Amino acid sequence: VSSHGYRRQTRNLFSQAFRKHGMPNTSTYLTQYAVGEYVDIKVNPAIHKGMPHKYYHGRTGIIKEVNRGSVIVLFNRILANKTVERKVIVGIEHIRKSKCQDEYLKRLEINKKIIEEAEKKGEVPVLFKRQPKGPKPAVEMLMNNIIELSYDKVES
Amino acid sequence: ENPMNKIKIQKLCLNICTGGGEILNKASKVLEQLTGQKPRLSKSRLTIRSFGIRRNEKIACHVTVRGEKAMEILEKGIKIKEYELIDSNFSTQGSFGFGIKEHIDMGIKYEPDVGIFGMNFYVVLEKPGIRVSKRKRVKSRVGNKQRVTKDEAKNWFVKKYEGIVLG
Amino acid sequence: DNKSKKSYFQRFQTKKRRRRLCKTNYRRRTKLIKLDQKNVGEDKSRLVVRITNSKVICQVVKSHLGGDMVVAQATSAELKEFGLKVGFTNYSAAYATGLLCARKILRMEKLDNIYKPKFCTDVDVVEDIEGEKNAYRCYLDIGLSRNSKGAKVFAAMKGASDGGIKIPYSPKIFPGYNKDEEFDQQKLRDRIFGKEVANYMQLLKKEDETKFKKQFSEYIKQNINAEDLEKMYENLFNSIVTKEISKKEKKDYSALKKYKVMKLTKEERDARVQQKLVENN
RNA sequence: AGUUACGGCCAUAUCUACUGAAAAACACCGGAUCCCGUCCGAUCUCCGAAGUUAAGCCAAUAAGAGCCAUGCGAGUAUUAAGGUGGGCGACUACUUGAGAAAGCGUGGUGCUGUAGUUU
RNA sequence: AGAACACUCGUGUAGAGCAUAAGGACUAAAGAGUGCCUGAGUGUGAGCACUACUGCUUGCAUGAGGGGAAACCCGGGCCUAG
Repeated sequence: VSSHGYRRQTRNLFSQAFRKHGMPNTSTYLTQYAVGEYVDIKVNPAIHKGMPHKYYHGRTGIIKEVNRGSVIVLFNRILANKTVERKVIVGIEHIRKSKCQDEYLKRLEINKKIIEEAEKKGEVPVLFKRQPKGPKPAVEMLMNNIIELSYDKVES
Repeated sequence: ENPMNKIKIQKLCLNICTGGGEILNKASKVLEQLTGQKPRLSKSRLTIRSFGIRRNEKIACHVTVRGEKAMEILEKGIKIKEYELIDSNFSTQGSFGFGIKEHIDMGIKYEPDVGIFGMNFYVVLEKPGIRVSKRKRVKSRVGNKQRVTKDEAKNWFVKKYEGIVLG
Repeated sequence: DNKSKKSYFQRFQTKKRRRRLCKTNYRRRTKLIKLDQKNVGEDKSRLVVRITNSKVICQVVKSHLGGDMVVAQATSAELKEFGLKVGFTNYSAAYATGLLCARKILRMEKLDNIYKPKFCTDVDVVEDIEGEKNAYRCYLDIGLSRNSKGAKVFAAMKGASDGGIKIPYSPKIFPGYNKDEEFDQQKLRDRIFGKEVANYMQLLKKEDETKFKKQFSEYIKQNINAEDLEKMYENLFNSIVTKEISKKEKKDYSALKKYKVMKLTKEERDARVQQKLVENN
């Protein structure tokens, strides 16, 4: 039978990668955080204070409050077939800034131009949506340089 | 000839081993006379019943001399060994060693309660620049140009004291 | 044993570059620089003091992501502008360099007229004048050098304080400290204005005039005597506070690129090997 | 264009042999009176310039070891969905999709930020 | 003075140690020494582990508090049990 301590089953998780042992780099400590940013959790096994519980490893959430050397992040979780919000305390050594909003922020920068012109000249924005890839395109071909294919390889 | 690139003594190491009680005090007083220093007592690494040694028990005393004082002692000792050494006594590193059985040959008066002890002499030779391997900031390994080799150590001995190195 | 098998090399992890070079302590650096997440707009300045065989360097540095930025700099070798002839790594030259460094800063920030100099007459920390702008703030970075009573790094630090910058310090480190008694500041003043060396010069002339010439040749060439030092140092300090050194000019030393060696091409490397086989057979 | 002080990413930067280097630096170097610390002025701390490019730091060289990239291995190994497909089983063919690794070949061998100094 | 006594020089990515299972962590240290101290303080909040008890993480205020030149750290034991 299995046990139920705070760091159960973390032999693979919570171990350093090959040729990457030691303390964190300066960039870790010089990064500034703000309320409302999206942030991503990855535990550093060498630091023993401010570690989250291993369920949260590799998950992304939103910063709710900022303190001297730690952050409070909001998560959601299913328990007993219902949704529950959870507020997780994490030290700054175990977090990295998330990339999940990157494309959306670029798209907002384009929208922000159009939405002004749409008051002056038009009435409503064109709004620049994405579209999924359509059907295969048409082609005009010169028809020299033909290559033949054959079952010449007998494959003993 | 090229200055720098010339051999010197960097250290002479002296040790007496006498496992037991008041013997170590009696011994220490000898080292305290031969050189103007207070020697360092050393302790047993293992426990060995046959030799009469418990672990962490004091068993020996040593002192390390440098500079002018080193020259006097070495000359005083090589005389006792009559300027005769064997090709066994030299290392691949530019160092050499010998032993003496009777401390009174170094000249001190007997005092029958103190006793008779032997002593080990070990000598380390050098050329300038060795500091590069010992300083705190920018510490680095020395060049092969600036080591002392087995042949050079023999040549220096022959030249300096006119001794004879037997095969 | 170790270095005899390939696996030793295949599994090895290198230290960071400035650690291999024995120039930086990362455990110390991180404690010194790490950001406080609530004090937004705080921008801590390190005072970096380093001592070479030739000179003393003071730099004021701010640590930013991507690389440290130098705000200002001063070097004991520049004191030759104000007539310093001798002892560029002396305890006095340490103090003087810290003084110079401070003034250059407070001029850029325009605090210079508010926070006046104060030549070594107390051991208190610099205090914010009411109704005016706050003092410029810094912390001391001594690197790999040891802290002990009367180390030259602390001389430069007192220089900066006397110059008007706010550094927190404890008097435990200065000469003239006593374990359970008031501070004897005349001993400190004595060293700043060079008494320690005068007292050595005076001794040697009674002991051994040969050794004196060997030990102090450079001083002799300037006709300086043990008696002259206080006047020398008082003038030096005043001049630092009073004057300003001329700006540096920029020049293209570009043409010295002639001296740079260039690596062999592939074509050459191959022919060279070919010839080596043929020379051997 | 190098160097030097403080750095960023942490081997294209490591490890082993050899060889070069104008200027200014960087060093080795000469002492212990003081402050400071040792069994020991070796290390650490202080006060110095008589020497020296021998060393370190920097740079080149090597059908070098190791690291980094790419091509091939290879539509190969394994695998999602499907049928009144096959086989006593062990397991395996086909249809619509996703898709490796080791080895071995070929090329590389640090790049950059702020300030200071040197034709 | 021996297989195995003390002292040295060169190599040495851990082949050692870290009181007590097993795993993880650690190299100018968290290991081995040396100095000083009793923070193994005092009030009162918010949370994490399926969360009552329990264990841990973290906020603000105070001490004629500690260690350190200082930045920093400390309301038990390197982390996961007693």
